[PDB]
Amino acid sequence: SKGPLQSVQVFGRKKTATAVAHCKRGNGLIKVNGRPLEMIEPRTLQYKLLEPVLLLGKERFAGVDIRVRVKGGGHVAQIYAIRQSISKALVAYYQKYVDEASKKEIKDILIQYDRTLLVADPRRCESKKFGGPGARARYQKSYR
Amino acid sequence: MSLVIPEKFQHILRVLNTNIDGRRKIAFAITAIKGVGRRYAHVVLRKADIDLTKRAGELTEDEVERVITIMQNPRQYKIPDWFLNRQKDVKDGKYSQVLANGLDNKLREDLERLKKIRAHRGLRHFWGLRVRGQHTKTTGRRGRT
Amino acid sequence: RVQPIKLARVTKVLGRTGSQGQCTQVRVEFMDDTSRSIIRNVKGPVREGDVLTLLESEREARRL
Amino acid sequence: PGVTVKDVNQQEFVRALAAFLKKSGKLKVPEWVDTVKLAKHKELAPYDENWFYTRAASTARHLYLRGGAGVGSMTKIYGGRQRNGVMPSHFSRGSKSVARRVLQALEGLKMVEKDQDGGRKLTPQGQRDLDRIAGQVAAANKK
Amino acid sequence: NLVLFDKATYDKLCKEVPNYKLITPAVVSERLKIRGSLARAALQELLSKGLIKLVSKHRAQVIYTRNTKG
Amino acid sequence: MGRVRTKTVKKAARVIIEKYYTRLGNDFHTNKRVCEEIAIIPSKKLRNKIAGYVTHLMKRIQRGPVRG
Amino acid sequence: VRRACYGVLRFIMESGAKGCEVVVSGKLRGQRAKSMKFVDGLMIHSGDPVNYYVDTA
Amino acid sequence: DIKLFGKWSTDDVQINDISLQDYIAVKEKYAKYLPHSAGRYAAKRFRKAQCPIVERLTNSMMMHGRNNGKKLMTVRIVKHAFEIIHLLTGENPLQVLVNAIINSGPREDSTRIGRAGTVRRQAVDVSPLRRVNQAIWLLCTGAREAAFRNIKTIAECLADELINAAKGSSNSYAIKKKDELERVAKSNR
Amino acid sequence: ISEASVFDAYVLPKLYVKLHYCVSCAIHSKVVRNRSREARKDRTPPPRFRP
RNA sequence: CCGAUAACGAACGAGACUCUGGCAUGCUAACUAGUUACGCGACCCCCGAGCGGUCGGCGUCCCCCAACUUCUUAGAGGGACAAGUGGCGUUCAGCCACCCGAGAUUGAGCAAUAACAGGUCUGUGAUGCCCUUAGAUGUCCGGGGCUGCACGCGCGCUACACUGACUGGCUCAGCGUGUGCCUACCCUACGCCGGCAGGCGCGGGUAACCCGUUGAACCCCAUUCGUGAUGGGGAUCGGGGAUUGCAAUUAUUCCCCAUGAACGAGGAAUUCCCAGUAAGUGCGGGUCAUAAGCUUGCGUUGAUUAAGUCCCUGCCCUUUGUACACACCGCC
Ligand SMILES: [Mg+2]
Ligand SMILES: [Mg+2]
Repeated sequence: SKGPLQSVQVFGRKKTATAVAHCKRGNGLIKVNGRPLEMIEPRTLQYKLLEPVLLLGKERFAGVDIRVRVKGGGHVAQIYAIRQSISKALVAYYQKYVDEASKKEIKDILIQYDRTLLVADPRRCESKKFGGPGARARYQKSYR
Repeated sequence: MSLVIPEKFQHILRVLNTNIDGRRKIAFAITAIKGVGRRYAHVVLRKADIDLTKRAGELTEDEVERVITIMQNPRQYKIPDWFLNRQKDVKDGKYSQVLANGLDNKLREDLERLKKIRAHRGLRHFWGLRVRGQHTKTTGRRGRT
Repeated sequence: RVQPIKLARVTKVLGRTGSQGQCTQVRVEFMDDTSRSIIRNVKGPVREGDVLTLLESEREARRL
Repeated sequence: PGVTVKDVNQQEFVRALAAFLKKSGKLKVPEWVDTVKLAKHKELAPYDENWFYTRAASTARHLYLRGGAGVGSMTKIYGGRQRNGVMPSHFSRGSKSVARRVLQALEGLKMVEKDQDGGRKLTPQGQRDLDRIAGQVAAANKK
Repeated sequence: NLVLFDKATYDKLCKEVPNYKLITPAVVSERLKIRGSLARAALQELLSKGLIKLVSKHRAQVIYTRNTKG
Repeated sequence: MGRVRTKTVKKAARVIIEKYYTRLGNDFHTNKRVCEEIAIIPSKKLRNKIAGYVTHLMKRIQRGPVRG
Repeated sequence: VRRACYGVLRFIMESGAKGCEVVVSGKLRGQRAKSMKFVDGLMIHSGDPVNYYVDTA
Repeated sequence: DIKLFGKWSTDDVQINDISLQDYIAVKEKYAKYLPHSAGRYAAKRFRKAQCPIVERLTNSMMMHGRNNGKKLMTVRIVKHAFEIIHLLTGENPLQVLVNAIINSGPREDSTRIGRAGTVRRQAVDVSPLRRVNQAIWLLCTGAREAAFRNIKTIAECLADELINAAKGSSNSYAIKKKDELERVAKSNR
Repeated sequence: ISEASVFDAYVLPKLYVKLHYCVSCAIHSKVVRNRSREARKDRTPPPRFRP
């Protein structure tokens, strides 16, 4: 109720788009780059941003206060980085400050809904080759 | 209020030397005159200070006689000189705009004066070949056959 | 005159065929009569355990 | 509740601020508003003739979010796609004189000031009225 | 298509449009041989008159439908 | 597919299984740790490949004869 | 070519070296050119270790 | 509960045949808030079986060059289409979608290499994964050809094509191809 | 044929034809093939793969 | 590789190797990277929130005047091996499925014995021979040409459209370049003038310090258009304005206003391709006094099918035939 220094800072990133959630004890609220996640630009993906808080409910968030800083990538990758960073930050704060026995009954929900919530996508990109336009596609070759 | 076709409606109507479409948008319809682009239409309708969301059929006779005078007297009504066609003309040195068959006559006049002066561009025009220096080895064979 | 359409259960994939590997021989047995089992060449990715419809039963699949 | 402009939808905030700047005729505008294009790549002048108040409302919150922006910064922000005809498309910066005009008009309205370095930044009165607009538009949007 | 209404089409639209389920600009333009810009104009007028209810209001497409029966 | 061990790693593992058999074990981590010091493998990759083959053959020789 | 290459190969190998290869290409009293090889010991061609093992000239 | 696009609970949809019941991913554990999940369901074989069926629709929507990465456009397209089908039918959009795929699943085909000397087109059956793949491909390309050169919106044409295929009244393009492929299978059986 | 047969149990008759091949035709028709020197010394017929 | 085995033990190539990708809240540290906290502010609020909210506002190496490296940077290391389970398999080599895991096939670079009379003397002060050598085939300077078009072919770019175009608003990258021995040519913040392309004056940067927090495009959100060769397409063509150079015509490039051609998804044929891939989409670097429809890289968005087969087409091995060995472009 008045514990100081009760804070973590956990990142989750996808495709060169880093997202660090600075989590701390406080009243239940969410802000990313200073604005609420509801006021996000891809409202077609706003459901995915509110998806983590819906998985384990607003009750488990009502005792915490988190602010996220995001840089790099595109809009979609930033959304994925934000949501997985939120999940990782909350579970890390939980296991740091309260019992992990109660942590398991939410970590299993997170992983069972989507492994990407806590496991960042390892695939990043592929290098271009000097035989074609892309990494694998080659140029039109002709025999006539 | 998005009502029926008004009684003051011309399905097809004549402006200067060519008919224009009343069904189309007011700005996009008058561009059928030979010399007015969509930018010119959008600036001269605004100078005429009338509505834009209505079609050319709605355009009453007073509005038509306003827009024809506006489009025939550009510099008289603070149209920019750089917005014109015949800027700094090669005969009178006067900024102007050419419309309908006047544009055709002026363009043919430029071509035939190039022929008269026997310049490279004139010879290319008279031979039906490209004048901006682009290549003709493999392209433009459609125009010849 | 029309044989009823029913299903069969894949027991195991026998191998590829069709002169390009596009087909796949399979031993499948009907769940309506689990004793009888036939061989069929399927079009598409098939594993063992899943079920697939068969518009006819007396028909069999030869090689290729 | 203390509403920041970051706590609202930007689409609604900008249009409400443009309406505010139309009602307050303090903003001075040039006479070529019905004439010029807003960018080099644009094929046509913008549809709304109050686009000057639209752009003023845009640049006010842009300088709110980050200051020190000059004419080049404004043209980079407002730059867009150029079809380039048969050439493949590129990205081009917008007109710089229009950015000069909007910045000078904002300075004349006196909710923005020149900085000790390049670019300009808001006045306290500036974001006072900006947050006022944000609060009223947030109340209207919520209820 | 008719860019604007006439005697037969306007009152028919006012009499039958809020009586079937799907009311979209493309469907109404095809069904009533109206333009497609007149479709949007007349549909927003119907919405303001209160004979239909909106669903989406999206930039690409806008959906309306007849009032609920009760 | 494509997880066939090379003759180099196979022969090294066979040699060390014969020479240091008591010190080895059924655990991959124990095997790689003892392989670090009982031989000179300048590559970590070539070390733990040997360790995996060693564990696989230990599972065999605990319950039967092999070539080594 | 044979005598000189054999002698230099003897020097290089007997000085103590894992392997060495001398190749001489050109036209020698004949228009159709030819390439002679004299290789012994052990030689490697791929990967990083060739860079700090094999000295070329 | 899952509320795909905020509504349309998946708890009620059932698949009337088990050949597709074990390959459709409409069930509660595969129920997703949005048809946008980068789960690498093409990493290996049979991955796409558990991939959500609406995600399959969105993937199949983006086609023919000009729009090949616009998953957000396809998401809002399927959202609008589900809204249209819900307004003009009233039942579950997922239920009508799955029944449409079931109705359009081609249970037979021909391999065309029934004889290497001369075209014979030996008639073979179809695996259920191929059934669902061909059905969804047929439906998406039917809507694609429906909305090419008219006022008709892509969402509306997709909606009416889907409902026609679900009803199986022969007026859906996917059904028109499914029936004829089965017909050639009958002919050169 | 069995479906459309009038008789309940009609065993279809076979063909009994003995082909004669000149080696020029047989090799080109892949009835017989070239063999290695030791393989030629084998005279037993090839297996049928009947089971 | 394992296995039968007159073979056993080896060596090159492959593999192994180097770089690059993804994980380590473990270590090593950072005012040219910062993050939390603390303190000044400016604004929203007073209904009251008040340890309320925003700050890319300012400071806490301004040096005594907080810590810390999660975030960025990069070194040292570790980590993954078919390791675990199950199943198949001679039960060998291995194969498939699954748990846990960052990862259960990241891409490249390197690359044998040899041959191709393959391309290069127009890369070289590498060069054999031949030619020219003063009216020069040496060398400099002025002009033209390398673009020239009844036509055939190839590589590409723009499109034929509403899954779109226009107009406005929202808005997120990463490679990497940047002032010159010769060599006169740098990247650019900001203010003002111009509608634009541009011009002027103050600066910054030899560079994690400035450009730059690289405010990129696509995308997304609203408006108009409305199936019309239309508001698609921007070919051709007139007029005008600026930049670079000594020189812009045979238009160098760029800007504005004009006109608006074929094209309504393309015959037989043919190419490229399996995961952050195809594909869309912009940005660098090179070429540059002037400049990309090319190429080289980068990044964003982001899929369908398949985890197989010799059917076509090629290549390799084994067998076979040979009067060839200059090796079939042979012999005769
Ligand atoms: Mg190698
Ligand atoms: Mg023009």
